[PDB]
Amino acid sequence: MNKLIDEITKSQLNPDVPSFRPGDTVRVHAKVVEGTRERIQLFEGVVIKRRGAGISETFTVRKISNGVGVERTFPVHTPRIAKLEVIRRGKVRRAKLYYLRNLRGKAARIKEI
Amino acid sequence: AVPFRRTSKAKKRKRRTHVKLQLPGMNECSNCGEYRLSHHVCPECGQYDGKDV
Amino acid sequence: TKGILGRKVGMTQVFTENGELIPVTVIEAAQNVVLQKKTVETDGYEAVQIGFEDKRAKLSNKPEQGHVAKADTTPKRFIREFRDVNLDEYEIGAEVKVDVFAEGDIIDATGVSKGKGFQGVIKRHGQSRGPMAHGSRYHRRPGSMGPVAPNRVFKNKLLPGRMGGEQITIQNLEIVKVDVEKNVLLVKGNVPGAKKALVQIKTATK
Amino acid sequence: GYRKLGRTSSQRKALLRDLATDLIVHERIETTEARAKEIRKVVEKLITSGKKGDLHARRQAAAFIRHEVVEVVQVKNRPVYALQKLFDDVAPRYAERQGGYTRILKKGPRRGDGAPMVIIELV
Amino acid sequence: MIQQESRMKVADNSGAREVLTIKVLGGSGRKTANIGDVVVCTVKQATPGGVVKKGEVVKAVIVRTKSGARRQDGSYIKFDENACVIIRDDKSPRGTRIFGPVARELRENNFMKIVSLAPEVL
RNA sequence: UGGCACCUCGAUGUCGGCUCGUCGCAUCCUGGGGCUGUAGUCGGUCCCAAGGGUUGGGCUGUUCGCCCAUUAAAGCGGCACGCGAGCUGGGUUCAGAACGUCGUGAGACAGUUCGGUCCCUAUCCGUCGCGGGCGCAGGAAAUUUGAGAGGAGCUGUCCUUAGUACGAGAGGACCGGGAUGGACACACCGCUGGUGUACCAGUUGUUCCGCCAGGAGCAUCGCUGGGUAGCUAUGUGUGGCAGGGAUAAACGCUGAAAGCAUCUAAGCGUGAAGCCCCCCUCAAGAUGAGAUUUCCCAUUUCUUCGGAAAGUAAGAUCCCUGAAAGAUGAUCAGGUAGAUAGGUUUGGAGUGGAAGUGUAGCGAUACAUGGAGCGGACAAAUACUAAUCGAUCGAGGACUUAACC
Ligand SMILES: [Mg+2]
Ligand SMILES: [Mg+2]
Ligand SMILES: [Mg+2]
Ligand SMILES: [Mg+2]
Ligand SMILES: [Mg+2]
Ligand SMILES: [Mg+2]
Ligand SMILES: [Mg+2]
Ligand SMILES: [Mg+2]
Ligand SMILES: [Mg+2]
Ligand SMILES: [Mg+2]
Ligand SMILES: [Mg+2]
Ligand SMILES: [Mg+2]
Ligand SMILES: [Mg+2]
Ligand SMILES: [Mg+2]
Ligand SMILES: [Mg+2]
Ligand SMILES: [Mg+2]
Ligand SMILES: [Mg+2]
Ligand SMILES: [Mg+2]
Ligand SMILES: [Mg+2]
Ligand SMILES: [Mg+2]
Ligand SMILES: [Mg+2]
Ligand SMILES: [Mg+2]
Ligand SMILES: [Mg+2]
Ligand SMILES: [Mg+2]
Ligand SMILES: [Mg+2]
Ligand SMILES: [Mg+2]
Ligand SMILES: [Mg+2]
Ligand SMILES: [Mg+2]
Ligand SMILES: [Mg+2]
Ligand SMILES: [Mg+2]
Ligand SMILES: [Mg+2]
Ligand SMILES: [Mg+2]
Ligand SMILES: [Mg+2]
Ligand SMILES: [Mg+2]
Ligand SMILES: [Zn+2]
Repeated sequence: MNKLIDEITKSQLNPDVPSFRPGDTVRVHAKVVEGTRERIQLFEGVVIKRRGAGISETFTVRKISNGVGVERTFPVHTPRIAKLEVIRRGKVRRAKLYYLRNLRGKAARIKEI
Repeated sequence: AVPFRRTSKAKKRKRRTHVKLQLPGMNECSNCGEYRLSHHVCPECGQYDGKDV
Repeated sequence: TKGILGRKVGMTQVFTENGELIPVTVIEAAQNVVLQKKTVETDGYEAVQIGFEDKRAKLSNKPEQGHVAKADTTPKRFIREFRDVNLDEYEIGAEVKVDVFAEGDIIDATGVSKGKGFQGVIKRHGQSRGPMAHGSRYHRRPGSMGPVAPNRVFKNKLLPGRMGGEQITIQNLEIVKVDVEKNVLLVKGNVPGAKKALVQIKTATK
Repeated sequence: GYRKLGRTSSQRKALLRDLATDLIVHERIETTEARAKEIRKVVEKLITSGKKGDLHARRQAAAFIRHEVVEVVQVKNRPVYALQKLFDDVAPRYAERQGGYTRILKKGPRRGDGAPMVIIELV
Repeated sequence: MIQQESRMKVADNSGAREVLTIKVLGGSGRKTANIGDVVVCTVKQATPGGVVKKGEVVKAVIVRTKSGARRQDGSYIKFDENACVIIRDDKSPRGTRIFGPVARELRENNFMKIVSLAPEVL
């Protein structure tokens, strides 16, 4: 923690992000930049973790597609997220939900507040 | 792991040139009038910083 | 070819215009002034002497107060020299601001490494261990010291000692952002030293 | 980075609890140098907890004070314990004082092993 | 991170069902391959009647890994098992269908047919 | 492979591996060149070159070898077949037992098979780091030159030039430009991860705090789920980029000896990953002890001149608070001319919704007060506590000559 770092980096923080905590479903409108193309693809899943402070904060979203589970990590304040929505608000008793990595369907389901 | 040759007197004393011990860092208490260690409570008048403890 | 002295503050990251994310290190370089100018006909070489950070009237003795009073300004804390620099600039007593660098320049960072104490040979020189099982009794030892013939052991036989604390420079290091009014300087990468270490920034030799 | 005192984690915590309670009761004890330099912080944090004066703070402090009798008063004989003294006598003394409830005074080496002894008191 | 003696599932329609890696191509002392790298490998378990038989030495590309890759923009992707696709001398798969998601790094290595055949390219 | 029997039988430990290497050139790769049965691609042989490189496995105690899969390449040798007061003992080479064979027999076979105690606190030199003393013709504080010496010199693939030059076709370029890797090295913790025994939470048994509630001790930190600062790689940033001088092999110009010719005799020009430079680090004990800027000045007494001691100046240290440093010294930040350490008040990471009370439920339990409570090492203010008081060391600058002070 340093105050000079905070003053330098305060400009690039994103004020348009909503409030979410680990354990609820989100939808990420990530941008996919090709060589000369711009497209937006959707990634939807439950957030597993959220760590760090300041501009260097990241969160992780988990999704099961075609049987194989996929985890994709994003910086919180990246300009490559067009929009981030909070779909559900799950109920959890942990800050890191790593136990979901060893659970298949119908046992990884999360309640709703 | 065992001495090849015994050590002479000159070499023994040369090694022992650094095995002395230093002089204490003391001066005289203003109230006592005799010697005491700096930053320590003098044991004669039982005072530090001009105040008894 | 221009240079300043600086104080390493920390390390963070910034987003570029293209959206990519890069790590940067923050260096603040306030209060540094030009003190002396060495010429070929007086000293035998050309250099500029820069004093970086000022300190109290106490902690500074009479000789160095006289040296700084040969110019203006109060006594400083760090003083270094820069060679291979133009002397037509740098009027005596004039301050040097971070604006001497522009975004996209290439610099060389010099400093003193972090200190590690008495360190072994697996860590200091990156050697390899022996087996940890199969009845072995040889884990983290230096090795053999050479042939029987010389009746001695050669030089540059690497052995345990004091590891860190040496001077290190890294080259071709890019500069990202310059902010004049905060007297800071953002450099992409990392530079040798702990926090609050003196860092010497100069234009890349190559 | 605090300080290991030549003893394991469970042993170290037991030592710190003993010296902290001995300083509350007697208010003037004589120990070695590093040992006193370490108990200084825990005693001062404990006195801050007493300054708060809450029930939650009382439970926090009770999870550290050793349960021993300071002295007995004729209210009917009713002993007073160390926590009662901490929350009724020691804490109100420094209500107007923010920090630094202890001082360290140096003595000189011990005879048996040359340890540098000091005297630490709460004033 | 996959080096010699690692076993990893195959994710195509050829006869193979499990594959043990033999060598990592592309250097002298190279000891680790990741997504988009070709490896020489042998077929340990195969399905009956397939085109690729048990005990065969083939080379194949790595499609998904337990520890994935990071992009230039600072994001990461990680899967839940190691998979593989058996390829020809050129970069064309021997099978006809591909199962499961596929990393996006195959586009930059010009594995176009595999990416096209994949159900989902992440 | 042998011959001899000169040192060692009052002991010179003997095979393969492991760790660490270092030299030679009779060069495996990369660099330069001559000849070619050199059309091109791919090659062969020789000359100059030792600067860096020169794999991972199956079988065997194996060196060696055969095989699988790669690579620019998977060089040959010396150093007590380098290296056991550095490691392992699978093999050789003790005592047990068994097979084949030999012997009447005890036993034997460098035929085979199973099992079989590897001791030592480093004195001197040597090697790697760290201090004290004196020297450098006054005493000090900083900044430096560089004689010398170490470090690093590795290399692939793809695109374009161009289907161009070449060639009947088949096939298919040198030179040049761009992109991106393998192995290695240095630094660092913003990112991905590891640890994190004075951080947060769940939980089993039993004992304790008089009881409930709330907590504490022991059980590997009792176990389990996370994790701050520091330390880290498998993580990130960067490097071997472009070049200069003189040359080796070789190719030439001008040119006589020898009216021609001739690369040589006098004289010039090209020419290598090699030599000396460029790049990084150490470096004035470099007794040849160097240089620049600044500070203190010329005191008092004893002497046979020579010289001696004794208060000091600039300055430093003893002592004390420490960490960005550290085995101990040392180095750095400070000592009231104060933010050096602890405390206190605000914060941050991390954990995850404290105690008390209330409501719902017969009960386990759930909800609210409330992103609550706790919060080692991280940040900022604050003199509240400890750096109080003192003491010690430390210069008056030899002689000769020259310009001239
Ligand atoms: Mg958080
Ligand atoms: Mg310096
Ligand atoms: Mg062991
Ligand atoms: Mg010799
Ligand atoms: Mg315990
Ligand atoms: Mg004879
Ligand atoms: Mg003998
Ligand atoms: Mg040769
Ligand atoms: Mg040739
Ligand atoms: Mg070589
Ligand atoms: Mg096997
Ligand atoms: Mg040998
Ligand atoms: Mg021999
Ligand atoms: Mg020999
Ligand atoms: Mg030996
Ligand atoms: Mg030993
Ligand atoms: Mg018989
Ligand atoms: Mg046995
Ligand atoms: Mg010295
Ligand atoms: Mg030199
Ligand atoms: Mg063709
Ligand atoms: Mg980290
Ligand atoms: Mg109870
Ligand atoms: Mg008990
Ligand atoms: Mg744990
Ligand atoms: Mg268990
Ligand atoms: Mg070069
Ligand atoms: Mg030349
Ligand atoms: Mg000098
Ligand atoms: Mg600190
Ligand atoms: Mg000081
Ligand atoms: Mg403080
Ligand atoms: Mg609650
Ligand atoms: Mg009820
Ligand atoms: Zn006294």
